[PDB]
Amino acid sequence: NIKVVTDLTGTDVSMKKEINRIAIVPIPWTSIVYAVDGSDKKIVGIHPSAKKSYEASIFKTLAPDLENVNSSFVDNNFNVNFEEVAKLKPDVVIIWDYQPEVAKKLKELGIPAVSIKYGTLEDIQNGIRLLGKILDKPEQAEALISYHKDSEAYFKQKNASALPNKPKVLYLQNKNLTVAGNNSVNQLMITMTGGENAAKDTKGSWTKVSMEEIMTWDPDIIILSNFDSIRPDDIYQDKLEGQNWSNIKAVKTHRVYKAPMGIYRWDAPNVETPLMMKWMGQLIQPDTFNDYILRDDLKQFYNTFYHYNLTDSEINTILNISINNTPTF
Repeated sequence: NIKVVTDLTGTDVSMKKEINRIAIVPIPWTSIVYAVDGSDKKIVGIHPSAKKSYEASIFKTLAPDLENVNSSFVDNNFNVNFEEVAKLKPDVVIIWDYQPEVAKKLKELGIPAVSIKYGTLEDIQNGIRLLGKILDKPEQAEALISYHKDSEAYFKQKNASALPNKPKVLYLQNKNLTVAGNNSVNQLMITMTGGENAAKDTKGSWTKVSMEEIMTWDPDIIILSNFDSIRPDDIYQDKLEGQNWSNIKAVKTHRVYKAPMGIYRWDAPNVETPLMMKWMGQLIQPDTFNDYILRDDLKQFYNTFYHYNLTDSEINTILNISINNTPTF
């Protein structure tokens, strides 16, 4: 009746052999549990921000039943309501490595908890492997990990970061001049796909800068994040107070693009990150990344892992094809 799983902190956690009810504290991990199980059927608690994101994405179509899941058991500062979780009776709760006191209290309440980590693409893969053991879906978990590893190997072999004369790329978060800095995964993704980071010398993950700095950088390509409603026509038509984008190369050449969003936003590490890398590659170095069709790979991924066959309309929405005027996707 019992099994023991080792979590990402090296803690051995006892739980039922058959896990039927899972609660998830980390925001992106609701979509990741869904991906590993190929189903939302075992999910009984999610972060309220995970619910918010769910309502805004294709996730809502894939997993209509999550509409009625509990999202009250944890707040925005990741504080757990232990009374609520005890009522919910999950078989396991996914928590963060920095919450050992939560693990201990949950254990005292008879509720197993597994700790995961954040920051890297390896953390995603190790977390998936752990979920495979929890959910008894090791084949799907390893298929997802292999997919990520094969994608990583493909981009390492292409070695686009070694190319000369790379386009300068700015990852703009919002309407308030906040950009991806040199501690962000976004700058790593820009480098791996053969771009130069416009904000290379700006520290932090997301950092506010001046319009004057951006004018000086003069990026060739601008990617807009999904943290904010900002869209390309907001830049093209200078709708943003105190900002003049009109003389920037990316703006004059109409190379301002809204980042895609699948099951979760693609702006940080997630289960669909290899698809994001493929999108960026074809924007930044299309002559290098010319041996795949992103639309086909997206359809294949959704069919294989989610048993869902995307329509052309759904693909347009995910990849912002109309919004970005990128009809070749």
